[PDB]
Amino acid sequence: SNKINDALNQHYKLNVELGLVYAHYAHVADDEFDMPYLGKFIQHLSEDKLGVHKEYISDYFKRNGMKLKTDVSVAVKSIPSDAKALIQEVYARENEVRDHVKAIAKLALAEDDYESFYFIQWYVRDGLKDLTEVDDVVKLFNSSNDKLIIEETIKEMVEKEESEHEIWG
Amino acid sequence: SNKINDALNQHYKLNVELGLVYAHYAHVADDEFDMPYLGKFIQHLSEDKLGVHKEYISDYFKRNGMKLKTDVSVAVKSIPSDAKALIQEVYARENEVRDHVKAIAKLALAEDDYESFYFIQWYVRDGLKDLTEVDDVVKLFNSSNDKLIIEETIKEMVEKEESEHEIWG
Amino acid sequence: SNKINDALNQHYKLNVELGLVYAHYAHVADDEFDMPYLGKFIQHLSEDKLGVHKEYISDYFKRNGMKLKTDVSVAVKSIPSDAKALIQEVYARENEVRDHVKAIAKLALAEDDYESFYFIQWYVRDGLKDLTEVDDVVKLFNSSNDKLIIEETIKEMVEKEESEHEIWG
Amino acid sequence: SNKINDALNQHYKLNVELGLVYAHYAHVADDEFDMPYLGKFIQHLSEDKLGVHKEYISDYFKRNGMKLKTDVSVAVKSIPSDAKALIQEVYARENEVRDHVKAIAKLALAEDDYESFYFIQWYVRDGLKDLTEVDDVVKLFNSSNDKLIIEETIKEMVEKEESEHEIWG
Amino acid sequence: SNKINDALNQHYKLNVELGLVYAHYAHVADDEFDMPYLGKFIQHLSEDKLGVHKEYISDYFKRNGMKLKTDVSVAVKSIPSDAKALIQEVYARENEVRDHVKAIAKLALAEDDYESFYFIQWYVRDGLKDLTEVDDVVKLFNSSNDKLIIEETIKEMVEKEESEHEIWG
Amino acid sequence: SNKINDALNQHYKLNVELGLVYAHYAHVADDEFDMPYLGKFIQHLSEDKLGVHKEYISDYFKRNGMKLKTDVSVAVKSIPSDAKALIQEVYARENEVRDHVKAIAKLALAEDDYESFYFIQWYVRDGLKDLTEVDDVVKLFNSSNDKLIIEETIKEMVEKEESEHEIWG
Ligand SMILES: [Cl-]
Ligand SMILES: [Cl-]
Ligand SMILES: [Cl-]
Ligand SMILES: [Cl-]
Ligand SMILES: [Cl-]
Ligand SMILES: [Cl-]
Ligand SMILES: [Cl-]
Ligand SMILES: [Cl-]
Ligand SMILES: [Cl-]
Ligand SMILES: [Cl-]
Ligand SMILES: [Cl-]
Ligand SMILES: [Cl-]
Ligand SMILES: [Cl-]
Ligand SMILES: [Cl-]
Ligand SMILES: [Cl-]
Ligand SMILES: [Cl-]
Ligand SMILES: [Cl-]
Ligand SMILES: [Cl-]
Ligand SMILES: [Cl-]
Ligand SMILES: [Cl-]
Ligand SMILES: [Cl-]
Ligand SMILES: [Cl-]
Ligand SMILES: [Cl-]
Ligand SMILES: [Cl-]
Ligand SMILES: [Cl-]
Ligand SMILES: [Cl-]
Ligand SMILES: [Cl-]
Ligand SMILES: [Cl-]
Ligand SMILES: [Cl-]
Ligand SMILES: [Cl-]
Ligand SMILES: [Fe+3]
Ligand SMILES: [Fe+3]
Ligand SMILES: [Fe+3]
Ligand SMILES: [Fe+3]
Ligand SMILES: [Fe+3]
Ligand SMILES: [Fe+3]
Ligand SMILES: [Fe+3]
Ligand SMILES: [Fe+3]
Ligand SMILES: [Fe+3]
Ligand SMILES: [Fe+3]
Ligand SMILES: [Fe+3]
Ligand SMILES: [Fe+3]
Ligand SMILES: [Fe+3]
Ligand SMILES: [Fe+3]
Ligand SMILES: [Fe+3]
Ligand SMILES: [Fe+3]
Ligand SMILES: [Fe+3]
Ligand SMILES: [Fe+3]
Ligand SMILES: [Fe+3]
Ligand SMILES: [Fe+3]
Ligand SMILES: [Fe+3]
Ligand SMILES: [Fe+3]
Ligand SMILES: [Fe+3]
Ligand SMILES: [Fe+3]
Ligand SMILES: [Fe+3]
Ligand SMILES: [Fe+3]
Ligand SMILES: [Fe+3]
Ligand SMILES: [Fe+3]
Ligand SMILES: [Fe+3]
Ligand SMILES: [Fe+3]
Ligand SMILES: [Fe+3]
Ligand SMILES: [Fe+3]
Ligand SMILES: [Fe+3]
Ligand SMILES: [Fe+3]
Ligand SMILES: [Fe+3]
Ligand SMILES: [Fe+3]
Ligand SMILES: [Mg+2]
Ligand SMILES: [Mg+2]
Ligand SMILES: [Mg+2]
Ligand SMILES: [Mg+2]
Ligand SMILES: [Mg+2]
Ligand SMILES: [Mg+2]
Repeated sequence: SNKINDALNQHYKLNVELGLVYAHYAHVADDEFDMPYLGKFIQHLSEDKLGVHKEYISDYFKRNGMKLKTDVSVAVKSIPSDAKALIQEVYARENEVRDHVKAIAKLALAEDDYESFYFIQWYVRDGLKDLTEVDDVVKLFNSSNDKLIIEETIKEMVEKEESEHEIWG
Repeated sequence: SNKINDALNQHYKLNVELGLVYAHYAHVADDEFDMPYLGKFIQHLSEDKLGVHKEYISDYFKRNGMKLKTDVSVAVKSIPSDAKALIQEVYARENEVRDHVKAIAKLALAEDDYESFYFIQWYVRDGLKDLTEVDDVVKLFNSSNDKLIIEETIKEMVEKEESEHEIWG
Repeated sequence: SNKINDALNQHYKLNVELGLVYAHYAHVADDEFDMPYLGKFIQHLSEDKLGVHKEYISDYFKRNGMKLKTDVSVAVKSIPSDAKALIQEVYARENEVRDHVKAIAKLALAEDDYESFYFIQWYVRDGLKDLTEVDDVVKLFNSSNDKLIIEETIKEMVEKEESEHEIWG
Repeated sequence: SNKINDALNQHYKLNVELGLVYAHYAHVADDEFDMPYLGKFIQHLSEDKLGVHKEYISDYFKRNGMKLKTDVSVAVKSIPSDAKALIQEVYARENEVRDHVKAIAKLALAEDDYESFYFIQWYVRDGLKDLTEVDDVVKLFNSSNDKLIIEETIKEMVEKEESEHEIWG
Repeated sequence: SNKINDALNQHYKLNVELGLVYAHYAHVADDEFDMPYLGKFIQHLSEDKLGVHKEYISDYFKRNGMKLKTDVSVAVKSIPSDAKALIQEVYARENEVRDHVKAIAKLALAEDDYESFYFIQWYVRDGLKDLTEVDDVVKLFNSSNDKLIIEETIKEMVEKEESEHEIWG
Repeated sequence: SNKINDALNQHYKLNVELGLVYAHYAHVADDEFDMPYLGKFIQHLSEDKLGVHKEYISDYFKRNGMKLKTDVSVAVKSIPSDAKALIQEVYARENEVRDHVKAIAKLALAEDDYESFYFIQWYVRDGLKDLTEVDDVVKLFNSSNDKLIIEETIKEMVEKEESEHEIWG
């Protein structure tokens, strides 16, 4: 499917640009908001988008004959005003990821592309996983007014040896 | 120095875009040229550019008050015709990296920015290191006409537990 | 160079007197401000100034024929009003350290004293390292109003098995 | 007792200035007299004066409400002519330490300050310990005319895993 | 830079010829002056000059396109009269090494050859290291008139598991 | 024997100059012929000539009263045209080594210098050993036209834990 090749190239592009924006947001979290642990959490998110998220698509393309396209433009011209808004912006991006992944799964079924529907199940699962982790961080800013209390809870999230849920892990 | 902040933001941008181009080149090396080990070598190069190469600058900026800028545009519209030309293109990019790094070191001395001159020594050293590794791969294509013989030599380069030279490591 | 011998004797004197002031500030942090961990952080800073910071210069002088001078006068006649101001005063001293080190590196190049320029690279690097650690402590007082929350974060900074950055470590 | 607070602040000052003079003497022992082991012995003495000797007083002050004062002036304007005289000068300083400590113990009893008399017992003991170690080094210069023979004996003193006397250790 | 290529080929030649002279001096130290440990110390110096000192330049040349030249002439026609003069001659050669290295660092900056300035920092550091070790041996001959006492001290220097100084190591 | 002293000083000179030429040839093998493993094989040969080959003679001279002479002149003005010719030139030098060693053994018997005949047996044995290793490398260039196939076989020769023949080892 050229439709599937296109939607998956779009998703590759979305994960690259997300990764670069999060790298910037990670820098701002520490450097401007004095929240280094919030920065590491977002930095880890950035390396996931620029890592397996994009690399699994290129690996898939090499298996099935689809064409990879690298066409990337992103610029960070405005920054959220504080840390809560920063992680709220992260949340909004991840929510849009779940929607685009939903379109790809729907399209693979429309095309009877059962290899692509299999492949996208990983991204269906991770769409909810990543959103859960970010939402666990959003809740902190409404559970405490002390930025060092929040930082301590993020520290444990980031340093947790993360044992993986039977379904969503 | 705003000059130094600018040159270093330029270098951050160069390492991001290099990283993305190499990720594409890595895919093409395996998928089009049937050279998976050439792909892993270039993939490792890609993750270095998108990893410590960019992250050390953002770390530096957070230490010294310089501003980070994320403004990235790159698109891979043409691909080299064969594997030799691919790694020759990689070589040319790395050679231009050494020139830009040279300008930054010269500028830091002009500015009496001895912290920036210290910081850039890492990139002066890695400029020659990375170029050496790529040149060791370029030489292979003129030492053999058998693409599987070359692949075997790249395999050992990539899988080498790389012990680091006292000066250039 | 007598210029270099003089600037380095000045720096030796600055590190001695800094060390003694920080020893006093460490005492005041616990004894007056009830922040024992802030005290240990500043005490560790004090022992670095009176330790390798001064001892590396005397070691250098013994290698190259320069004369060591011990001429030290310092008295702590006024104390900052609270803990935030205390660590802000520490910060200001460290910022002045970076400036004096910059003058020495500039002077060594002016003199073509490449041994002294090599020697001072350590102090160029540590100038930014020490300032980073102190600034990580300054930020705490504006991230929380609870002095025991701050103390807990300083406790982890001090007790961290500090793995050292590839460039600034 | 303000008398005790004063005498102990005086002793703090004496240990700081002693420490700095010994650091200079350690440098001169190696650099001028070619006796690096004599230097390490004196350097170790210097770090004891600037270490537990001063830090125990500041720790005591924080426990009992006494005020710490940092008022330090010392300059090394003349150097002994040879190594024997150097360690003889060290000896004379340590002998004066024992006298000042004796005055403090006598004063604490006069004041019925039994906490201060307890505290000073450490310094009564170390006064004789330190003097013994220095005197063991003074004797060497009258037991041999060969500076390398002396250096070898000091080397073992410094490198001895020093097991501590039941009373004076 | 052809200037840099030339100065570095000159330095390669200097290290080769130094190495061969020290090999002769090592032989004379044992065979004529009955100082086998002085011989091993000088022999170790010889193998450093003919080892990493020359090999790092050839390694550098292979990285950057500079030409290696092997043009070597040296003959040992006169021998110092005794051991003190022998190690004094060694000292004089090492002092001239520091001067030639200084010229190369100055030249690399003049040329904006920041790779060559990086490369030469190793030789700036080792220039002072090697001179320190030799000077520690020169001092022995003026600290004792007994050639076996001196030999014992050199023995420990040579057999020392040499832990390396943070700056000069 | 002055004859033996002379022939052995000649051999010392031959091993020094051979060592320096091989160091150059090792550089050229990698840098010009893209054969780094050929370079390491020749580099190892170079360090043997400048190592035990010369050092055993100086050790012998110190035992028996013979005079050591260091008189060395060598310059590499022409380089072989390709790798095969390079290792063929190495072979020719080693073959001449066997002839000079033969003259020394013959001379020691003529002189009834049975200590020198004993000493030279090592060099009689190593003369054939070294020639065998080099000849095993010469044969490769006539067994394959692929320079990377040859390099792989040299790699194993160099990395072989070389267990030593009962006679020639
Ligand atoms: Cl834009
Ligand atoms: Cl934006
Ligand atoms: Cl904030
Ligand atoms: Cl659809
Ligand atoms: Cl899955
Ligand atoms: Cl475009
Ligand atoms: Cl393109
Ligand atoms: Cl191809
Ligand atoms: Cl410039
Ligand atoms: Cl580095
Ligand atoms: Cl005053
Ligand atoms: Cl003050
Ligand atoms: Cl406070
Ligand atoms: Cl200046
Ligand atoms: Cl450093
Ligand atoms: Cl004065
Ligand atoms: Cl004085
Ligand atoms: Cl003396
Ligand atoms: Cl009294
Ligand atoms: Cl006690
Ligand atoms: Cl001559
Ligand atoms: Cl001569
Ligand atoms: Cl002698
Ligand atoms: Cl110049
Ligand atoms: Cl170094
Ligand atoms: Cl010639
Ligand atoms: Cl020739
Ligand atoms: Cl060839
Ligand atoms: Cl004969
Ligand atoms: Cl044998
Ligand atoms: Fe397609
Ligand atoms: Fe970051
Ligand atoms: Fe994760
Ligand atoms: Fe394809
Ligand atoms: Fe808000
Ligand atoms: Fe994920
Ligand atoms: Fe700026
Ligand atoms: Fe890939
Ligand atoms: Fe790498
Ligand atoms: Fe900033
Ligand atoms: Fe081609
Ligand atoms: Fe790199
Ligand atoms: Fe001076
Ligand atoms: Fe304290
Ligand atoms: Fe520290
Ligand atoms: Fe001096
Ligand atoms: Fe305040
Ligand atoms: Fe420090
Ligand atoms: Fe009081
Ligand atoms: Fe010292
Ligand atoms: Fe002690
Ligand atoms: Fe108090
Ligand atoms: Fe005297
Ligand atoms: Fe003591
Ligand atoms: Fe050249
Ligand atoms: Fe020898
Ligand atoms: Fe050494
Ligand atoms: Fe070349
Ligand atoms: Fe003499
Ligand atoms: Fe060295
Ligand atoms: Fe003879
Ligand atoms: Fe080499
Ligand atoms: Fe061998
Ligand atoms: Fe002799
Ligand atoms: Fe040929
Ligand atoms: Fe051999
Ligand atoms: Mg259907
Ligand atoms: Mg200038
Ligand atoms: Mg100048
Ligand atoms: Mg009474
Ligand atoms: Mg200039
Ligand atoms: Mg006969």
